[PDB]
Amino acid sequence: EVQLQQSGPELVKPGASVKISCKASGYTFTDYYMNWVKQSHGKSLEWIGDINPNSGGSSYNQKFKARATLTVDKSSSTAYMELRSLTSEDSAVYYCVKRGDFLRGYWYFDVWGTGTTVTVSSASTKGPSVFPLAPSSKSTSGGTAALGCLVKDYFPEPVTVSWNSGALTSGVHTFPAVLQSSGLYSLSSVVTVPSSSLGTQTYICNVNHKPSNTKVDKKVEPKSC
Amino acid sequence: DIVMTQSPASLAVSLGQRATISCRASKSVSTSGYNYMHWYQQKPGQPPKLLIYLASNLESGVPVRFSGSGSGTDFTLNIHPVEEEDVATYYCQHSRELPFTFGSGTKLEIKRTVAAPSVFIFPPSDEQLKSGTASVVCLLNNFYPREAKVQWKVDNALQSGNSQESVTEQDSKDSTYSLSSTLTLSKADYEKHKVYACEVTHQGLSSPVTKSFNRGEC
Amino acid sequence: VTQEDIIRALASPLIKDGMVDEDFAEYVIARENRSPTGLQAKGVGVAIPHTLGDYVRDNAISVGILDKPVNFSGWYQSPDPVPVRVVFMLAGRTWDDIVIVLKWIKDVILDEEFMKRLLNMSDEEIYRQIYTRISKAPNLSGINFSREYVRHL
Ligand SMILES: *[C@@H]1O[C@H](CO)[C@@H](O[C@@H]2O[C@H](CO)[C@@H](O)[C@H](O)[C@H]2NC(C)=O)[C@H](O)[C@H]1NC(C)=O
Repeated sequence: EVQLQQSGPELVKPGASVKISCKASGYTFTDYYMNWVKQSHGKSLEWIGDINPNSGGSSYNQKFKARATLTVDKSSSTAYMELRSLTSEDSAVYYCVKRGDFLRGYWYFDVWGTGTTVTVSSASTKGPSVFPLAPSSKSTSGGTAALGCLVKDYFPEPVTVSWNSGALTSGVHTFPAVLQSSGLYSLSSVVTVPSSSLGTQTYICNVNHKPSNTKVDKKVEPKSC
Repeated sequence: DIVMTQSPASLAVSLGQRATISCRASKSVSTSGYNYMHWYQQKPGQPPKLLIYLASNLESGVPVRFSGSGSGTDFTLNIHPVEEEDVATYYCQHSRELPFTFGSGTKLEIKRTVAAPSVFIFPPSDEQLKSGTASVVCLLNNFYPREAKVQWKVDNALQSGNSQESVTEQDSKDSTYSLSSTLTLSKADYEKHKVYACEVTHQGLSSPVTKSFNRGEC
Repeated sequence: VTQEDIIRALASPLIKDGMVDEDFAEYVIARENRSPTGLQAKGVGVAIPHTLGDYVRDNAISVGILDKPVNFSGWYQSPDPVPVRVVFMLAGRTWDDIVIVLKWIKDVILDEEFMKRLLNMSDEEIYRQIYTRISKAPNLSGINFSREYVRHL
């Protein structure tokens, strides 16, 4: 299966530069052109440029030109994009996308990368605090109960929240982050489970804030009666 | 450059109805026997996926319920039966000339009958109290429509300005949303009062539903 | 058959296969009259008309054999036209693309016995020989060469 694994999130100070990696697998890497598309916070897509992995030749959008640099590494099948003189306008999500057509001039896109969130600000990175949303001691004697984790006061985006290392997926509702008045972000993630499992099944939320190297695992217990 | 005016900005269809997404190009992106036009689907929190290439061809794996048409400057993406998993944002893109440009995007949300929410309330974790702030969370689960009214009551006092709401995207299975209202207040101000209620008003409720707890009792 | 006939006849399969813009031959003719490409290949006459490459959708080569040689201007000064029997039309997106094939073609036109085969082979046998050599190259991934790009004139 064709896979475009991308680099991790980045926090960049204004005026500096960032370089994003994009590892490719599942196809002959040099056969297909590689592209990069930026999606702003308004979810509007803008094409940045293409690169021929075999020759290194790159073509760029005029708007981003003189700031974007497209390079590849033929040995490791990895595509690189470098954006210089960053400002707040460049704070967006950057995708590496594969061409799809071999040699036909179709120039569509078949596979988009995992995505890399780039936040540009002067603020320093701060990790979040994970607090359990304990299920109600009432709940229902045979019905459904609700529990979750509160992710509070972090910067910058994003944070990944999984339950039981990915085993629990049904009934999970990870809410979008909200910008708090303190300037920091805050997130709430919940999950609905049967009441007869609060003592038999262990529930753990796995929070990962890559920009601050914060990985926390918190067990969500019913509070002591 | 080429400006692509995608329409409509939002498209609300019922389950099994017809969804028609239009995309207009400011220049003819058709040259020779090649219609350089492509459609993508971006589900919430996911990278875009390829639906249609060359304005009519389905990508291997795309279900046959998606179709493409159009030539010259006006192109159309269609979904003959709209399914629950089809809630996403759809973008058009041209390969005629450089630079490639995309449409502003079309968000497809599917209509659904009224669904009342199941409400839950969570007292702040004692681990948070040591930090000096308390956060009370009220959860509204699996409801339609999206519009909901959540009011906070602290010892019968209606709060204001200390609550933030977050809403999930439409579920790919039940077509409902979920809402979380977070009441933020200091630990000192948290323990001056006892009763913490959450009054929810919705179309699916004949009367408002209130979920409350008393500080210290479990 | 002048240079413009030869160019437009060699660019025609490229435009039909959707690898260059509609007005592609007219661009390479414009650059042919600015920086011509007549090469007195040590034995035969060789010309390499190419272009910038923003209107090029994919790297491709179009080969044309001239039974009756046609005069092409050469960039090596010398207002003495070149009697050209082999034409190598090139279309590359970027400067990095064209430089790679240009050295590869330099090795093409310095191989007499290979080159001598081109003069007296059909459009099929020519494709089989250039394809096999493009395949053996470690570079040249991204250039397209199908059976419709060989034409005698
Ligand atoms: C290419 O151009 C050359 C130079 O003009 C032509 O050679 C001339 O041909 C005429 C007539 O045959 C002679 O009188 C001249 O002496 C030649 N000049 C030389 C040999 O320097 C040549 O015929 C042209 N070829 C074609 C195919 O048109």
